[PDB]
Amino acid sequence: TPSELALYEIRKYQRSTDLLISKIPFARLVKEVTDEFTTKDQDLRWQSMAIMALQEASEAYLVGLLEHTNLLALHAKRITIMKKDMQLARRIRGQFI
DNA sequence: TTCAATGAAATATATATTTCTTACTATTTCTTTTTTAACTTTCGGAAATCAAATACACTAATATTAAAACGCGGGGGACAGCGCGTACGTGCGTTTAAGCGGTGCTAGAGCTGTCTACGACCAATTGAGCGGCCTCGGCACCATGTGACTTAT
Repeated sequence: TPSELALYEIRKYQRSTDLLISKIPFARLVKEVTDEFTTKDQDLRWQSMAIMALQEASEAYLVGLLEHTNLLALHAKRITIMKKDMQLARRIRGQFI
């Protein structure tokens, strides 16, 4: 049954504590974003521990948002998180908006 | 009978296992020198009393009056069951880019010496505003000297 494997990997990710997004692509993403903010005279410089810090905060925020979306999904009688549910979570928590 | 084959016991040896020993390294502790906290007066300014004296928010009493509570009904909406369907999950199969380890190198972080330069603090001048006093010019009044006129010597 798909539910058995799904719940098994839910268990392993409930007691998992590793990063889930690829390090080199994430570093490139923040790299190119902060070059986008920059003037043409220079280029910024970054450090690995800063990269881990930003990624850690990013996924803290993401896990909070996703669990709130799951709670909205339970409210809406649907086990599927959908576009309107995610919109509602973003609005209600209303950070930097 | 005499000799040969076999069995039993002691012994020598091979082997595997355990323990001692030793090398290497990481951890803990002793030692010396350096920063950073610690102890001592000092003085000024903040903070703890003491006496007013004036806003200030209940607590009383009371009518109009808007607001709130009870009751019956009805039509709207929440809820539930059945049914068609699809969109997300899965099952494999490749293949793609992530992860890790070396390679260089150059832009850039970090500590130090130095000079310049803002800036806090203090001193003194200046401007501005408000009266207050001084000073000069002006009507009301009496005082005054001279000309005109008259009289008698």
